[PDB]
Amino acid sequence: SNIVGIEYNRVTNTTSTDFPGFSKDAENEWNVEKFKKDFEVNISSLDAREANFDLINIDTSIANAFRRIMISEVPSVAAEYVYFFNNTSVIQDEVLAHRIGLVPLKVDPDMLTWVDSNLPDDEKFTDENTIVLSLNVKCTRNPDAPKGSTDPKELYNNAHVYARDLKFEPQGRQSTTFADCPVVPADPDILLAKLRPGQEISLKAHCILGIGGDHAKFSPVSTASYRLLPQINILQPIKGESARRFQKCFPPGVIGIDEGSDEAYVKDARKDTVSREVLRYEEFADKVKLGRVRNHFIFNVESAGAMTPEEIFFKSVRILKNKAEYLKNCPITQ
Amino acid sequence: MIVPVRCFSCGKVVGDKWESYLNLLQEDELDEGTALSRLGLKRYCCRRMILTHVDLIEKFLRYNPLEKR
Amino acid sequence: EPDREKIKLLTQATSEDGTSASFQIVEEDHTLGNALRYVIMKNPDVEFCGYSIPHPSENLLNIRIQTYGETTAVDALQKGLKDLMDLCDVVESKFTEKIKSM
Amino acid sequence: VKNNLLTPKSGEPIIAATQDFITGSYLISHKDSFYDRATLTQLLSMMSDGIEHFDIPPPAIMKPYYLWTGKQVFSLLIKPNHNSPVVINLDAKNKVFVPPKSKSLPNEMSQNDGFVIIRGSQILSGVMDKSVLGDGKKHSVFYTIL
Amino acid sequence: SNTLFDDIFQVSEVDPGRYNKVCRIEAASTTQDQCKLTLDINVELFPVAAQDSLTVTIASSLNLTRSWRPPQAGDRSLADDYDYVMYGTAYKFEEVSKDLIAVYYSFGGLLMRLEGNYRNLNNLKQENAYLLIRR
Amino acid sequence: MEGNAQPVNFNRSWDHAYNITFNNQDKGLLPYAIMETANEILGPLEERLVRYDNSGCLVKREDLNKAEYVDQYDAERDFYHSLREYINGKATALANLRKSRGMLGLLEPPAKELQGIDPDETVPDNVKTSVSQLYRISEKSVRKFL
Ligand SMILES: [Zn+2]
Repeated sequence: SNIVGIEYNRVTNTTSTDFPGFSKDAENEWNVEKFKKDFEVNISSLDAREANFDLINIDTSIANAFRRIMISEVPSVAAEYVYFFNNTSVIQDEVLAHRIGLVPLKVDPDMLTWVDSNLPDDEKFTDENTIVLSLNVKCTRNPDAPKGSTDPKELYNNAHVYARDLKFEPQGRQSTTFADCPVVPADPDILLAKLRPGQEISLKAHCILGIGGDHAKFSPVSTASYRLLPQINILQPIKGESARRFQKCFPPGVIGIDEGSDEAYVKDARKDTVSREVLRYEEFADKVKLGRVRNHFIFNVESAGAMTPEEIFFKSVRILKNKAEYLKNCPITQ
Repeated sequence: MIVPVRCFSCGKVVGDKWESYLNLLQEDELDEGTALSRLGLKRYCCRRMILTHVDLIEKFLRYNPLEKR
Repeated sequence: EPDREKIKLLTQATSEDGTSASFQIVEEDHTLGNALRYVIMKNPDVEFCGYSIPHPSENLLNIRIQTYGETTAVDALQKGLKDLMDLCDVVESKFTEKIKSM
Repeated sequence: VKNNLLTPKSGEPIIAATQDFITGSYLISHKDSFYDRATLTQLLSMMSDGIEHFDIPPPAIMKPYYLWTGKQVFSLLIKPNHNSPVVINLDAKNKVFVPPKSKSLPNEMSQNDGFVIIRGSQILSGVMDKSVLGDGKKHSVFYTIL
Repeated sequence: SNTLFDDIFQVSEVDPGRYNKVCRIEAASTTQDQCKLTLDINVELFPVAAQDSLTVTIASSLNLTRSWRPPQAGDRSLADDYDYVMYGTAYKFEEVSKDLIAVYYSFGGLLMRLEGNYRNLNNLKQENAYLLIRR
Repeated sequence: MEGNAQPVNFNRSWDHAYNITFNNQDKGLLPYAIMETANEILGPLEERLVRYDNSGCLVKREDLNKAEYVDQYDAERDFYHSLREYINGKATALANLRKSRGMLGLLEPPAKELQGIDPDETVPDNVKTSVSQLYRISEKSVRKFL
């Protein structure tokens, strides 16, 4: 079977069993035509920052590879070096640099070139491989302030250094390439720092592109994950008040009661988060069986704002294909 | 001392929800459990980021050394 | 020009006739090892396909392929990589068709 | 470390399986642990870093599917291939031993796999626990191999 | 030809104790009064109920590199007309009384005790054997 | 030491010797043959341990077990006696089951005619194969165990 059964104390049938050698029939040999016929993609939602889509009739290894590549192998642009001029804040320089490196930047990674590490620092950063962001905030006491006010936004002028203060400074040909798509943070309301009068922040951040495995600030996804499609089988009819109890073991939109026969039936198993409450009660034993479809993945890819989640998934598929091609083209050394 | 920019577990940007959370509790008088849901924090790892946050920056800023106290 | 340091055949673990072999791959991890294991295991001539990361500190992957006498392990590895490319192409085509549809 | 696997206090092994290694071995050797060829091969590559050559034994179940028991996994762990010289025979009791229904029956016919029997290098009965893989007992697998 | 033993048994009890996939069944032989069987069976693949008749045979081979290779699909074997085939080793021949011996088989950890007169169990030779069970 | 305050564990060593010298084509040994092989192996080992008195001369056979003639070789003699007793127990079990199957139990050496043993009074297919199944101790097995 292909249904991961869910019991009250254990999870059964979790390993894929589609390969020759599993049975004497010697079936499930790799055929690209059968996979092309069986594989399906169903898009349920496609927003600017979130995509939800079902992959049907694909193996667990490939879906997990897609998830891992989206998390740690798809490049994105984040701040890497911070040069400080007169950081007078109570926030330390290391903490402020870390926070600036953690903001997401709305830069297409395809427009930047990878930075050669072995090159010296005098010629390491070019206009093709570095984006310079300037921050300059001074806090002054407000003269036209309310008499009895206590809000920091009225007693002071720049008491909150936000992410939108990271202005973009074009360098060289970036004045033309970045003309229609200026560099802005994806979340301009990020509270980078708080100030009081007499305090000043002035800094230049060099931003490069890297992969999420090196540092978590380069991951282009808020979260990239999948969950198998739940499956509830009502083996025997459940009628009457118990059916109402059978409705309370699940989220409200999962299982409904027919008006005519007054019996419970599954309405939307997608909403069914597996809390396995129904297995606690002895009255529903030998009446309900829970499982998950092993080859029905529901990907929910939430982007960090740099680029669209569908682009992230496409880049992950392309990265896996390029890894396979690179290993195929390499010679084998003894 | 200040709200983290990103949630530790997943990576969601929760640093921009602090001011809105404070406004929802102060102005709209919403409970803490509904203000978090109104800000898009569904996963509990993100909810504990600004539900457990102790804003020590305001207390530290009382002792500013470049301006009389 | 070719990368001679990427994939190696460990002679101390291979067989005389090439039926069983072990390959060491640099700068790879589970995200390719698991896919290669799944694809190569679908070959009817392969009886032992398994990968391992000997140490998390080393970015390394050892994959062992033992076959029957009909095909060598190198042919099994190449066929598995080609089939993985075909799988990725099919997934890419279906995904872009569904994005263009909606 | 190799030449000091036994404490001189009593001659018993002191370098052996510890916590989180006994539990995993017990869960592998548990009686309801059946593995197909893919899982078996993955586990065998997991214990050898993709180096050792493994001779796959015929499965314990053949007609519905081809399934290997985790006791066969541990038999391969003791003796990977025919070139390996490790052939150990032992009979031992586990920590929790419930005697069989009749006293005339031998110890291997006990409930909960109390008695472990290793003939050749195959594990024919019993589960692997602190009495067989751990320290403090002179009837353990590693002591017999040493 | 290769059938060392063949007999029809009636199952008297099933003990699923402390286990979820393997059950220890006890069966009595209908044809011979002396023969009894205690066998561990994967109940998920081969469901066994109480008071269910089933045919048990023990054979030396199912025929009509050193690692194990599956039989080719489409060949004819003794397993074609059976529902549950196991592979194991006989490791112990013991005596219970006069004219009554017990043979112990271990199919990779699943045990079988077969007790009967030594006239009927004369063909078991302490080697690898197949256990074929049919409902 | 591999036993409960003993230099060697007899049961595990016997099982190991039986398993590593297993051969279905090897003819079994009668109990007197097993005892003869054990005596041939163990004879010169306990015959070189001559017992001397405190003066420095040989001890008569009539007072070999007296307390005043205890030497430093009594541990080796006790070990050899225990080994012989274990082998004799195995031979006694074989002889007892041979007696139970309606045959002659040759625990003691036979007479000097040596014209063959159990040629025709013993049924070949019925009762030779049964005693061959239940106990088959070969010369290789007992020699390897010793
Ligand atoms: Zn989170």
